[PDB]
Amino acid sequence: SLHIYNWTDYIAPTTLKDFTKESGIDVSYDVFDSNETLEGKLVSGHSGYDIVVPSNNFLGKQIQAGAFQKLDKSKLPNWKNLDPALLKQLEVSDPGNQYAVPYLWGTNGIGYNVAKVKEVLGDQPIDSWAILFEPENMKKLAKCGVAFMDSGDEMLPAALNYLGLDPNTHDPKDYKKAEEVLTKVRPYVSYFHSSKYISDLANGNICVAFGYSGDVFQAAARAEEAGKGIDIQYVIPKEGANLWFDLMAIPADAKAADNAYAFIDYLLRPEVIAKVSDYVGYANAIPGARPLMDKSVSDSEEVYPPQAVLDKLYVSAVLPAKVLRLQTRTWTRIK
Repeated sequence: SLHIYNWTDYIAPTTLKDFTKESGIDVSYDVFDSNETLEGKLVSGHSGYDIVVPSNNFLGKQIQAGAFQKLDKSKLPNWKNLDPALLKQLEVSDPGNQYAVPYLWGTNGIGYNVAKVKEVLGDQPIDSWAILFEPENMKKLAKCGVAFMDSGDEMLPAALNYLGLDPNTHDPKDYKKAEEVLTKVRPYVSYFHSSKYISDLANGNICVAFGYSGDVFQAAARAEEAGKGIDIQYVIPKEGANLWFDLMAIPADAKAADNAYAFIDYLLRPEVIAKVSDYVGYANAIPGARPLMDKSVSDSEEVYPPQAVLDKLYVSAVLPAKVLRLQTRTWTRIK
């Protein structure tokens, strides 16, 4: 048996069935919708999981905390399937990539109901964080429903970047500026939640959301399958946005490590990770998977962004505890 703690909506419907059928390893699969939730479960050091899937910045802090056991790469024959350039980018969080294996990666941005936003805002381009961070826009959108993430790590750096400030800043003066932006639009935010926004966008309960790329794409697909003419779109705003990577790691106290290795090695296979990306709308770190993927996914400049776009994006830094406390206190006052 194998216990996995992963993000919501982050796997294909038959990925687990296919693995179990091929390996004879059964899976207990639990989900969370925010890094803060996972971090909560790891802080104890007894979160009895064999695989967990933190983002790059959280992974860095958890490695410093000794949350994970070092990878025995001999039990990952498929490691050589990984993009070396991407592995190098993650070494900032995991020097020598000793603890974690890239899984999926993507951006945050704005997901929105085209018709409903046009109705409240007219025929203007939806291409700025201003849509969510200016009261002039939000006071109008409020009535049709708006979702923000339940996460300081997401919202504060986004607001900072919108203001032209360093999303990874250590400066309390900057955090107070970001706080002000967020507090001013809070009355218009329907709710803070990091997964509810998918079904809400799909069925029209909300018109706009702060969202992750693939999540928004899943919502748009559900909306098409619904057959009610709902058009959901994802936008990486002109001010740029977060570029993040999710990675699988094995808790230090894991009971079934060998089973964890089998699972991860299975996911490093091009045809397996292709099916996942095809379903969830997120890029993977396996160059061999591209030729096998749906062109609708691989040829999207929002799933796989070109250099002109990647240049506007910020990667979340592994921050000192002092700044993370600042971030937390600021978010609580807002939330």
